[PDB]
Amino acid sequence: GPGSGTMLPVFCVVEHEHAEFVLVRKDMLFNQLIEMALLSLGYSHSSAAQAKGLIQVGKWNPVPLSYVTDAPDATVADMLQDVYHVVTLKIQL
Amino acid sequence: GSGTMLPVFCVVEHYENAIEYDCKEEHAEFVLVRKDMLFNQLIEMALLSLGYSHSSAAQAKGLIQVGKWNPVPLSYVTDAPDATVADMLQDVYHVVTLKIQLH
Amino acid sequence: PGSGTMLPVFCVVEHYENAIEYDCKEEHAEFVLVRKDMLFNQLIEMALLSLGYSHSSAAQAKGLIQVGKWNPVPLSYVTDAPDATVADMLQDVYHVVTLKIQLH
Amino acid sequence: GSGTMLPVFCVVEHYHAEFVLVRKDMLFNQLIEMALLSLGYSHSSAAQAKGLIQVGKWNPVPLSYVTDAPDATVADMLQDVYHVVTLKIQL
Repeated sequence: GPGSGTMLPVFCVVEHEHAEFVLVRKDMLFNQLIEMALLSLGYSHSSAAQAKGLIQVGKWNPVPLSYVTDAPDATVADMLQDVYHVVTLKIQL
Repeated sequence: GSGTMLPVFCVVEHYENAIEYDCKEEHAEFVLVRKDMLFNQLIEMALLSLGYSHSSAAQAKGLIQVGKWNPVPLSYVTDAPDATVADMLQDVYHVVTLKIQLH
Repeated sequence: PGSGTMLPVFCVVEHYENAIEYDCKEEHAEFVLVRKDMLFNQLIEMALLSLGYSHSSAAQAKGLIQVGKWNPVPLSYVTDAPDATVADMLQDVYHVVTLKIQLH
Repeated sequence: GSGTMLPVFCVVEHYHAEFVLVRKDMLFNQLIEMALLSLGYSHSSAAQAKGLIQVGKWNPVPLSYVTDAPDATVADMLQDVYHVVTLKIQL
């Protein structure tokens, strides 16, 4: 079933607008998701590190990624395997 | 069309007192709710549909959960008092769990 | 429960509204809850019954199943397992499938 | 706007499936060729190529079962279901 591979698609909207799917490694830490998405788009290490990111399910209010889970070791797969197709990552440089 | 109803997966937790011990019971089931019902009344509608007394809702807490994310209060989902069930749940009903605790 | 005993199935029921004046091809779309452990080959009839249709029309109806916007296909194409349940076949996909039912 | 790409969970069968991004507005009848190129196969490989698409736990069905509309796009057919289907490509 989809997602059983190594990557998950995450829809990203980057403003500073540009909206686009990015493939992210499932086994990487969820708390690094914003940085990883931006690095995939060619943003510098320092630009990726300083961005503001909110995650949105469907039409719900976007929230900080820290609202999603308290576990420092949560992976992208842990949090997104079941919901990647309805989430939007809203990133502000 | 797309119908008048949307499915919502609900888990109702309530304590049942035996004699020498208590049980934290969990009853999980899908409920159909009207798309046009106000979202902030989801807890009341769910309980009614699951067969709970009207009075149980006035002693209930509820959190809504997407996938395996931390559950959050309904008020965290939207600031709009007039948001409907369809507004908030049409695109995500299959990944949400409504977790209700009866006191 | 843990997973519940019911599963939602989205149905679109087509029927001609008996009018002496003219033919109206009505489509009624609605979700219905059915037992997870019901046999998949019972789904059309039981979906109709659970939606409130009479036994007569639930018995003579013809069904197709549609993934997203794909061409609908007969239910026979879903599985060759004679004892497959509704849960077996639809647990993972009920939110993208439409049961297209044509009444007699 | 809504992105130009769509993820498709693809595998070329032999004897692991992975997501590939493909252009949404491209014809559905070009999907196999697009997926093949993204997976490291040549234009030539697409010539004889056939696809089976698997929905959840269902029997896989030939890609041809999906639509009889020559102008259907990848988005038309896959936007709503790319998270529950696997494209299996047969060379």
